[PDB]
Amino acid sequence: MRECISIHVGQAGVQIGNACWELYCLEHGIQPDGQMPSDKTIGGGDDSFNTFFSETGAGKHVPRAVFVDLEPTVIDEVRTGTYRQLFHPEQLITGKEDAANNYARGHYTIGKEIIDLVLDRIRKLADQCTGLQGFLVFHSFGGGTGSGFTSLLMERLSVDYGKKSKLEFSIYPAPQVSTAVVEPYNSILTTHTTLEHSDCAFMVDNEAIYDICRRNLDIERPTYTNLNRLISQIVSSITASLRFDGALNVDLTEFQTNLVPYPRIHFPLATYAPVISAEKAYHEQLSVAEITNACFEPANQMVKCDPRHGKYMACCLLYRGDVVPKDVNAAIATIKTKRSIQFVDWCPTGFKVGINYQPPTVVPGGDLAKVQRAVCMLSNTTAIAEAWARLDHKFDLMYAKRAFVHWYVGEGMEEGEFSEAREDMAALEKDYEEVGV
Amino acid sequence: REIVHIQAGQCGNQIGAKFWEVISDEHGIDPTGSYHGDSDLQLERINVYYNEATGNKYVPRAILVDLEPGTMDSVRSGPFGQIFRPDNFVFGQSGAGNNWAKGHYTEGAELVDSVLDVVRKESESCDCLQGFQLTHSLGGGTGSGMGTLLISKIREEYPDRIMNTFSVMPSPKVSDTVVEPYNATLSVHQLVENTDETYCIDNEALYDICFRTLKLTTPTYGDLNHLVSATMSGVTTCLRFPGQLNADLRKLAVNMVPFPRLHFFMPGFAPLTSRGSQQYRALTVPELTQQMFDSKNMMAACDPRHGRYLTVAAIFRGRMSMKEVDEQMLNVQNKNSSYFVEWIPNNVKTAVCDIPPRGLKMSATFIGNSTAIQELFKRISEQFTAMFRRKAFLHWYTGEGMDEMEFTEAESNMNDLVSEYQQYQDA
Amino acid sequence: MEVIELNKCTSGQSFEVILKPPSPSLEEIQKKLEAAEERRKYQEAELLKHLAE
Amino acid sequence: MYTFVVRDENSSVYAEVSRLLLATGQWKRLRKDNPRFNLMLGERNRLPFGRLGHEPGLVQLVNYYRGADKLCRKASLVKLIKTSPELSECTWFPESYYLEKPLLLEPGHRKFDIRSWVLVDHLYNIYLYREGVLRTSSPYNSACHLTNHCIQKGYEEGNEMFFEEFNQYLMDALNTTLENSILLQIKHIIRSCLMCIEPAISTKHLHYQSFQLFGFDFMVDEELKVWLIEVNGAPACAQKLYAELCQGIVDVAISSVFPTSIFIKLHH
Ligand SMILES: Nc1nc2c(ncn2[C@@H]2O[C@H](COP(=O)(O)OP(=O)(O)OP(=O)(O)O)[C@@H](O)[C@H]2O)c(=O)[nH]1
Ligand SMILES: Nc1ncnc2c1ncn2[C@@H]1O[C@H](COP(=O)(O)OP(=O)(O)CP(=O)(O)O)[C@@H](O)[C@H]1O
Ligand SMILES: Nc1nc2c(ncn2[C@@H]2O[C@H](COP(=O)(O)OP(=O)(O)O)[C@@H](O)[C@H]2O)c(=O)[nH]1
Ligand SMILES: COc1ccc(N(C)c2nc(Cl)nc3sccc23)cc1
Ligand SMILES: [Ca+2]
Ligand SMILES: [Mg+2]
Ligand SMILES: [Mg+2]
Repeated sequence: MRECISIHVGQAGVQIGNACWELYCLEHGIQPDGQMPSDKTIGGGDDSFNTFFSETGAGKHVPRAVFVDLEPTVIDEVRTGTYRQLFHPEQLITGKEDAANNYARGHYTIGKEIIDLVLDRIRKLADQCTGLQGFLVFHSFGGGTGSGFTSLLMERLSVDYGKKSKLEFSIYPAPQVSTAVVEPYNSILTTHTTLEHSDCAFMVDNEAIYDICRRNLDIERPTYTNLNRLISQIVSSITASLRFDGALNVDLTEFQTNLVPYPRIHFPLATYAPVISAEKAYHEQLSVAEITNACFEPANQMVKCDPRHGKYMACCLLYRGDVVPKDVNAAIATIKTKRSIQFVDWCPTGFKVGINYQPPTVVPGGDLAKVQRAVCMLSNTTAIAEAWARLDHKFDLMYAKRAFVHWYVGEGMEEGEFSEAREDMAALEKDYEEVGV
Repeated sequence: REIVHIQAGQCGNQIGAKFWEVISDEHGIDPTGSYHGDSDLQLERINVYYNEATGNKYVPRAILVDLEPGTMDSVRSGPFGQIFRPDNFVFGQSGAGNNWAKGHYTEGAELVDSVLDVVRKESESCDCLQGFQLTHSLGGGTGSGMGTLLISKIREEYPDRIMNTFSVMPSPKVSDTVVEPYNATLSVHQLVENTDETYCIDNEALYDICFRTLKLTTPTYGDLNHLVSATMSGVTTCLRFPGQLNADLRKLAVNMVPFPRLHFFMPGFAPLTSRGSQQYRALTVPELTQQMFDSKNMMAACDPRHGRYLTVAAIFRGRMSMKEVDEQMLNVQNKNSSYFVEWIPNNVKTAVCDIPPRGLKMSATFIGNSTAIQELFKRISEQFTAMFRRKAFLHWYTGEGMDEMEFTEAESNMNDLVSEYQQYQDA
Repeated sequence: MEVIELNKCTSGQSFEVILKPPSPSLEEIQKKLEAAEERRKYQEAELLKHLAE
Repeated sequence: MYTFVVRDENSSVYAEVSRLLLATGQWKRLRKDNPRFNLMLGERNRLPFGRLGHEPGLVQLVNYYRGADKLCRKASLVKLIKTSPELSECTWFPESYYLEKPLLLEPGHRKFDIRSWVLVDHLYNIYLYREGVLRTSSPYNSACHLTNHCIQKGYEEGNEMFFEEFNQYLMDALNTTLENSILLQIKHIIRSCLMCIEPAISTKHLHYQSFQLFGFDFMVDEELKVWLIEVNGAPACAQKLYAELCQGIVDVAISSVFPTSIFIKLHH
């Protein structure tokens, strides 16, 4: 058993971190006080869930997590919330002045004042690990903290934990729910500076999560709570192999191996099915074939894009619930005839499959119906580069006039870091194009 | 994140007092500082504007300033006049005679340090000061001349805090003296350099609204200040209340100001109402949206169709469909896309708060950074040169030590501001 | 269509299906983080010196 | 009022379509780069499909099907026909990697090809415009071979025989009709080509929607037997038919999304 430390940065990362840890406790039978009646090894153990929870001598299961924000408002809700007793106070780190939606303020001015404190609180968790696997980092592209402090932290983690894997859960910016006009600036800046320090990054476009909540959950105007419960179901699908017994994606290195054959193209697309409203009184339960087919419909992807016009380098299917291999292969055979699934020539045309018999857990009172079977598909398709195209365009419109650059330069950043970050993104879009035509 | 409020001169103190009356009522503080409120949205962020005292008394973080005692006396006699901390009354005795030079260079200099001592005491007891908010007119002497002197010194001592102003622009239709264009031009030159955001509250626009829309045949400063306080309450909503967008002065500056000097905002409000007469049909969200963008609802007397919106911030107050608010705001931009610069994607952002202002079931407040604001500054530039070309009324200013050259720089800086706004109207 | 690598356990099983085969240092960080703080300090020194004028 | 932007200023077809849209008083043209459009008449190459359908509050539509280039480029088409099982390795495509006895109009002993305009709407209806055109060649000789309008550079005005005269000819000369002897084959060929790529290019569950106008070029042989030569993805019309076809493109493809018939619906 090797441990994983989760790091949640800024408002998005913290609030999404709370959703995930609430769900993790429900799936593992850990109550809000941290007690786990099913752990018969009191005070310790090298069970799978210990990848994410340490145990106290008093039988408490404590997340291997640190929450970090440059302002106290959001993490204060964790300090007073239903799962407050779960986290040691040292894991909840707060500043006084947030980043003001400004990457440069999070990375340079305010970031440099708190980085050393965060890395020591992190060192405190690493030191309780018998073998540290690496980190799961949750954050927005758009916030000043989520983008600016995260990239500063990712650089230091590479220095202080060179041999250790770093994975990302990144909230891509959408206007329906955005907070700032400069989110395109912060996205490119944080992507450029972080790209080399991240082994695998699961992007979630708030536009996709938002429409799924409107279309499938009948939520007229989804809030952050609606989005985060749906997002945390998906993150739980992605991390279930690290917390449960199995043979697929059992450590962080397997995520690179299985999903990222080429280092810079390391943003797998996540597609999730089925999403069913708790309000539907009568629901006809979906077969393996129906939920698997739904993994190829763009309306269920965490990022809207068209994989038919891209190429696959890797593809995994993560099922939870009443699923057996025969139905999956049957489902795949018929889906393969009817769909445009092109793999790059230097990769086998295949699907790595993982099945967990525990059907998805749903938050009591949430919007998600309990279902008999569900699947999360992780595919590395060049089609996701459409999201980079969208973002780089928005960046280009503002940067051509240098609109708002003075707020970044005023914090100590240099104008040339903008164009330098933009050039990296130009190289990235070019990489996806070579790999996909 | 504490805000420090400063109100200077006659206009500054009068609209300052109204602002504190109106938001106190919104937060459930009575004139004696006691909270008698219903909701807990009212106290969540109450420390942004109020200080805590024994007996759970809430005291405004406000400093009252004037070179003239008379108006501060009237404030102390006003409804909420006893809520202000008495040591925060800072006043002289000679007045400024509607003279920017007396406020900025001679009379105001005598008093400015005492004011800075009070500012310092308030700052030294803040967890994290966001910055400052000043209410003042630009057409008199104290708010205009001493107000801008205060801004210059506050910036020197707090160079990393946000400076925000509510600046009442002079109009010949509501005019105390002929030298208002002189005082306003000298001040605009200061504001361009030393504030991060200023709301252009135009007495011409407030007059036209009272006369044409509200049908008030002879508008008073009371009728003007009703509009100003509705605007001031609206635009600060996202600073005072918890919501999906928890805003502060720096986040407002960052998202509204693409280039440092272009930080002069057109405020808008709907529904427009006159004091005392309440109307009983609430507006529909489509009505709020259309009226709030209508030129007849702007407080800065500029036709928005004569320019482009760089950025827009809107806030809807009351119980209503956020879906309908989103669709209606999306509708106005898609139907009028030519009036929003294409080079700032998604430059319109909307917030919603459940508490409505007193007397309204639903309101919409509008904050525009439009290149049409240049019309305001040209108007003032024309009035200035009409007198300045004959050096008329200058002796009032040379008498205090000022040189003509200073007037030339200020006028030329304001003409530069106009050119810069014209630069982006076409891009 | 070939199935491979099948692993079963009491929690689930995993496996593979092939349809068709193929065909900076801590000091460098300290340097730039401090270069930025000097540009900030410099620009603030121009502000205060201009305000001193 | 709906809004549209124009990004290919060399399309005769959509120049006339812009003209028609404005004159309804219900469409306003935005600037090329304004993104707040309902409709994009897009550029012919590198059209930015990845930036469509992410405009909240806007239903977006575009006059091209991403992926239809496979049909519409010489070497892609042969690749598509040979490899797709729906079009076997197929009785109506000339072997690929000359048609030595074409049908020849009399008088003139001339050679020709038939262009058919086909409009595929966002719902993937296939609409064959009823007006075709033959391109004549002012005398065919083994050992006036390429019927291209420009190459031939005058029988029938501009070297174009429309379907009424051509049908009259088939009755007089050959004792048959344009419908029975050729058009069944053409409707079959069009239907097969577009049903083949429908899963690759359809926009039925997509965040943006597409329609597109195609030009199918056919060659009739001496047995009254039809062959597919080329599929053109950015075709132009004949001056006589511009008005009707462009008006049809608005009724079927544009007003249908943003609110007797000159098209034949090819049911599939
Ligand atoms: N899915 C999801 N996205 C969120 C959530 N909270 C914030 N975001 C996104 O994050 C973006 C802004 O970044 P934030 O994380 O909120 O800002 P921050 O990380 O706290 O950094 P600061 O600028 O200092 O506040 C917005 O565009 C939101 O779309 C959340 O709870 N769930
Ligand atoms: N296999 C074949 N047998 C007989 N004639 C043929 C033929 N292939 C082509 N042709 C004739 O020769 C011409 C060669 O021109 P080509 O087909 O390259 O033009 P095009 O169809 O690209 C022009 P446009 O795009 O304007 O329609 C054809 O238009 C047709 O008249
Ligand atoms: N809207 C409004 N404007 C005012 C009020 N009082 C003064 N003004 C304006 O302010 C200008 C006079 O400046 P004033 O503030 O009275 O001089 P000061 O005492 O030195 O600050 C005039 O042009 C008025 O239009 C008021 O109560 N409301
Ligand atoms: C151009 O995009 C913008 C404009 C403004 C903001 N912010 C920070 C606001 N701040 C305050 Cl105090 N009130 C309001 S009301 C709507 C926004 C808003 C955010 C993005
Ligand atoms: Ca154990
Ligand atoms: Mg935050
Ligand atoms: Mg006066």
